[PDB]
Amino acid sequence: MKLGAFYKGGDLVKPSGGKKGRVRKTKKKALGGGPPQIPKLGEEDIRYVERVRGGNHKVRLRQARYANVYIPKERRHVKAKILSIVSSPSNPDYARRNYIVKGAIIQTEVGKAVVTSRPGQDGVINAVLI
Amino acid sequence: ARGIVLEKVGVEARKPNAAVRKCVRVQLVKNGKVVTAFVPYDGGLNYINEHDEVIIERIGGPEGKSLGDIPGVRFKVVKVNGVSLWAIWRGKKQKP
Amino acid sequence: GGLKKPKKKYLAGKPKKIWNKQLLLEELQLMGEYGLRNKKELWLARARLKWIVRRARALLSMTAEERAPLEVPFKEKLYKMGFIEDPNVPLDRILSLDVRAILERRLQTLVFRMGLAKSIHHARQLVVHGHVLVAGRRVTSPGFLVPRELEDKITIE
Amino acid sequence: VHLRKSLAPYWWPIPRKAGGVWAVRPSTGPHSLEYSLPLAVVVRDVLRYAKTLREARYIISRGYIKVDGVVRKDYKFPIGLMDVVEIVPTGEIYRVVPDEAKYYDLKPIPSSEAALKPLRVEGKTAVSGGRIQLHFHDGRNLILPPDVGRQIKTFDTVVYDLENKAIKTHLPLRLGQLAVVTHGGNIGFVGQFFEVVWTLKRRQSVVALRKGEEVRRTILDYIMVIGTEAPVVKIS
RNA sequence: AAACCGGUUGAUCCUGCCGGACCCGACCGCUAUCGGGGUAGGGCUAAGCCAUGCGAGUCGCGCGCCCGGGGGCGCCCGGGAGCGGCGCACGGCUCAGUAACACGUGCCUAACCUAACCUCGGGAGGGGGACACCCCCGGGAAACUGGGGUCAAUCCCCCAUAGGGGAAGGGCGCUGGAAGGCCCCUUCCCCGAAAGGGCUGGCGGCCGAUCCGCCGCCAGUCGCCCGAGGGUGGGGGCACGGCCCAUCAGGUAGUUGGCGGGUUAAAGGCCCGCCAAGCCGAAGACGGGUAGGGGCGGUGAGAGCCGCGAGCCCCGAGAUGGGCACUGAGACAAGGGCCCAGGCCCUACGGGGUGCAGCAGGCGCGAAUACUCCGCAAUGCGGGCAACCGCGACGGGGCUACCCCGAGUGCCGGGCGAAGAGCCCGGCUUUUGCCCGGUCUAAAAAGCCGGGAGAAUAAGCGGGGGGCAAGUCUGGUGUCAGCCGCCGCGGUAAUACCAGCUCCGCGAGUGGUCGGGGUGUUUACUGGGCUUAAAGCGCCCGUAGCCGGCCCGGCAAGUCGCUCCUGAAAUCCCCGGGCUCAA
Ligand SMILES: [Mg+2]
Ligand SMILES: [Mg+2]
Ligand SMILES: [Mg+2]
Ligand SMILES: [Mg+2]
Ligand SMILES: [Mg+2]
Ligand SMILES: [Mg+2]
Ligand SMILES: [Mg+2]
Ligand SMILES: [Mg+2]
Ligand SMILES: [Mg+2]
Ligand SMILES: [Mg+2]
Ligand SMILES: [Mg+2]
Ligand SMILES: [Mg+2]
Ligand SMILES: [Mg+2]
Ligand SMILES: [Mg+2]
Ligand SMILES: [Mg+2]
Ligand SMILES: [Mg+2]
Ligand SMILES: [Mg+2]
Ligand SMILES: [Mg+2]
Ligand SMILES: [Mg+2]
Ligand SMILES: [Mg+2]
Ligand SMILES: [Mg+2]
Ligand SMILES: [Mg+2]
Ligand SMILES: [Mg+2]
Ligand SMILES: [Mg+2]
Ligand SMILES: [Mg+2]
Ligand SMILES: [Mg+2]
Ligand SMILES: [Mg+2]
Ligand SMILES: [Mg+2]
Ligand SMILES: [Mg+2]
Ligand SMILES: [Mg+2]
Ligand SMILES: [Mg+2]
Ligand SMILES: [Mg+2]
Repeated sequence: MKLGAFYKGGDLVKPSGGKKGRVRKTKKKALGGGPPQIPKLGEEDIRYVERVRGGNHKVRLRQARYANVYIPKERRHVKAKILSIVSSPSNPDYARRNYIVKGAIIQTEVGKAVVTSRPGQDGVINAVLI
Repeated sequence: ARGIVLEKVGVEARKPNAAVRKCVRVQLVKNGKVVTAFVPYDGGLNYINEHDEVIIERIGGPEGKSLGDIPGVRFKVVKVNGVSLWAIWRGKKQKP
Repeated sequence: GGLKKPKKKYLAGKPKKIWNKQLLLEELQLMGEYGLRNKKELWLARARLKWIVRRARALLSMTAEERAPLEVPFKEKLYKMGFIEDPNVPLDRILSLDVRAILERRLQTLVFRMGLAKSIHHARQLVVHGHVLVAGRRVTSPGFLVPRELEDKITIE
Repeated sequence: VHLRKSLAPYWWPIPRKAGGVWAVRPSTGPHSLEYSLPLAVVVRDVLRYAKTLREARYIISRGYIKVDGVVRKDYKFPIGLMDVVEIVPTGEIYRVVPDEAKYYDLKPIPSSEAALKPLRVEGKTAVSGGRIQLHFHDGRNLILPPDVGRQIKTFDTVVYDLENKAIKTHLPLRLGQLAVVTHGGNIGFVGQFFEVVWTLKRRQSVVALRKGEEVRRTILDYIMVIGTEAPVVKIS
């Protein structure tokens, strides 16, 4: 979304560590961001198409069950099932709360897989077998 | 600026000159400061009364300070109750 | 932040010390000779003269190559106005011009010098009241600077 | 959207002080805003057929004016370089050609020439099916097969048939061709492309045209080849 | 005109300050006839409070219904309440915040989005639904709003296909300075179009006056959807440039950077998890003060100084203070929403509305200020196929000593008067003022042409001792009253005060106080001074900085020459032309 609660605009701090005044009192809607929308490991896949800036659309995986796991050693794509998240190297809190992010390790039925997609931005979990 | 006249005062001219230049004490509306304002013109003081609204204006002189023989006066009266003291003195207008 | 507004054009002719007795005498002489309304008219004429003289000075200060495409048209325009009588004089002679040459080009002055009026003030009254025709049209401004080609086309009603 | 008269382009043939505070804003069409003139401005200030914006809009709305083979009923339609303007009830045909004095002028052209437009190629893209889309100087596009698209390079010129939607001829950018300056300062000059300094950015290369002994310089972006020693279409 | 004048002495040469004379801006006093040109007017004062009115609509060629007139073919014309599309994020105001990528100049986005419009290529098949107006009932003080019934769509939704996105592998090929991009091939996952709708004409068929339609085809035309590019607007980044203070020297701890992620349309400590100690500073950090930036403006011969850097144009920010969102291509939205604060208005006490920094207008403040007027005719914009409609934008007048321009307040001869003013006499003219017509004007007003009587309707402000032009003329007062920017007068014989007469300067203006420039070579680059006039630190070491020997070779950074892309317009200088010249 474009939310003032998740403003991505500039700081008020200079590189010298000092403060600077606010050139603009209000927060631009163009500079607003949104909350995290990474999927939670669940019992069925739930997808939600959201309207974004300029009328485009973004598919959000609000809950993820299946992963498109690719085996390069077989050159094959299999739609596997996620038993669990083994680790989230970006932040362990994601794996602890059972959230799937890019670079996360997931134990699917084919084995361990690295998530090669942005599940909060792409709406699907493309994974590569390890 | 504007002011309200409080008392009529007379300052003594500087040493070589002998005279009692007649001024008033004026309290400015915007600040409340009380300052001595010279009332020019022969008989000009008689057109001034206590509690009369006056227009206070710089006396001239070098660098905005006091004038020739008047010690420590920086202002003078230009208007009395909305009518110019010059016009009142010349008879072109009557003080309201 | 500045907004441009028009300025007085007679400032270049107006002197900075008015209280000189010699300057007052010469200005009074010129004013009475040509029947001018006030000192502003004389100072406007002097401003015109100052423009002409400073243009001459500037063209003199420019190099020969730069001066070449401007020297002849400048003298031609002065001759056509009537301020200079010989359009082929040297440029430095233009520096010695006089305000009386500009004052002669006034419509009131020309009406008096053509013998159409009993006096210069009567010529001014004629131009004001509209009895002076310039090539068929009434020119009612006594301060109009008549050119050489239009000088002979002045009539009375 | 509004166009303040101060922000109107400087080459436009309109007074800068005497008039209203507004100018007719071109309606985002097939040219650049600063290198095009609206159709109402062409009708009122360039041809003097209409005395007001109301009369110009009436004339345009009737469909009397044709631009590049298509009737234009919008009074804000942009008109730009090399466009063919055709008046229907009178039969007069102009080309918007570069001009030394007015920077862009409507010069009458023959009826046989009215169906051709010399368009400078501005770029190429690869599109679906493996085809090549040529993008021209006025935003027009042409999709062609890859083999014909391979040999046409940027900054070339093509004489294009408006009525057939085809490339009548291709004029490649070579030294010694006749070129016209379509932009800045040295505008309208026609001469022989005889000298180039190839900068690292190809668009900013220094080009020199010659007309006998008349040598002018511009950048490569600002010239358009209009053929060899004789221009293909009447530009002057 | 590249200017000096008065003042410190018994007198003299200096220094040096203060005053005079000029221009501009603000306010103010006395006075004021006309016309033209111009983007003048609560800015310099509270972003202080507001009664009242107006200030964004348009489309029947998207849609159904109702009403009235007309007519027979398949409807014609007009109106109404609406749904629906597009617009209202442009335009108008103001100057609190801001010393900042705000602004200006020069470049980027290969890190991005964009309705409307343009072009090229392709597509438009099947099906379904609801809500207004309306009818029957209301409720409520009002605001607003409930239930049932019922007709539609270019309204809303599903299905199919096209298309799209993510991950991975490969490639001749494209663009481009350079591919993390485009195209092609391969695999999986995921998302997922459209209005053939309106009109016109033609054809055919179904149907009925209880209808005036529905359907199939064709052509024209305005439209709809996908892909690519452009256009326009917007988001973001970069280098450099433009204030004061050291009686402000250390500041910073998400602070500086890296790595991995989230979010975004998109890069980024934008945000998050871990890791390191980094980053700024005397070439002035940090702190404080002041201020919207620019084009530009005033002044001076110029260098320069100043901001009147108010009005006009461009960018920025804001809409009582502070926050947060909906819709939408675009807002966190001045005449839309929600909350806290702080006010206020209506009420039937249960509720509702509201903040003029929109155009008029009122209160307040202050030294200081315009009509609650007229029109969409010009300039443009939104809507519409169009015709047209709307617009306190804009245009027009009003008021106001806003700036510039051109004129009048008579001319001629004679007399008295002084050669002056003035009066009288004889003649002339009618700008101007007054009345009428045409033209002009959206209409008016004014302007211009023409007609009528008529000298007839029209001059003030400051000053006269020197500076500094103008009285040792007259009366009054008598160091009192008063003058006086400076020097200085007045204490009985005043050229200086109060009056008369008279003269002087400028003149529809002329004066007072302020601020800027000149003055001023008293800020000194051009271009000052430091023995004694103000001014060499008590002396020395040395960091940054500034300044630096000779010759030869290379470079070409400064420098110089030419050229190109630029530095918006207006403004400024020159030239030509058009307003009666002028402005
Ligand atoms: Mg003194
Ligand atoms: Mg002495
Ligand atoms: Mg205000
Ligand atoms: Mg239509
Ligand atoms: Mg209706
Ligand atoms: Mg705006
Ligand atoms: Mg639709
Ligand atoms: Mg693609
Ligand atoms: Mg679908
Ligand atoms: Mg349908
Ligand atoms: Mg990222
Ligand atoms: Mg930060
Ligand atoms: Mg000087
Ligand atoms: Mg204004
Ligand atoms: Mg607020
Ligand atoms: Mg709001
Ligand atoms: Mg308010
Ligand atoms: Mg108002
Ligand atoms: Mg109109
Ligand atoms: Mg005048
Ligand atoms: Mg006599
Ligand atoms: Mg009239
Ligand atoms: Mg007098
Ligand atoms: Mg006297
Ligand atoms: Mg004298
Ligand atoms: Mg005196
Ligand atoms: Mg000195
Ligand atoms: Mg000493
Ligand atoms: Mg010593
Ligand atoms: Mg010491
Ligand atoms: Mg000592
Ligand atoms: Mg060099």
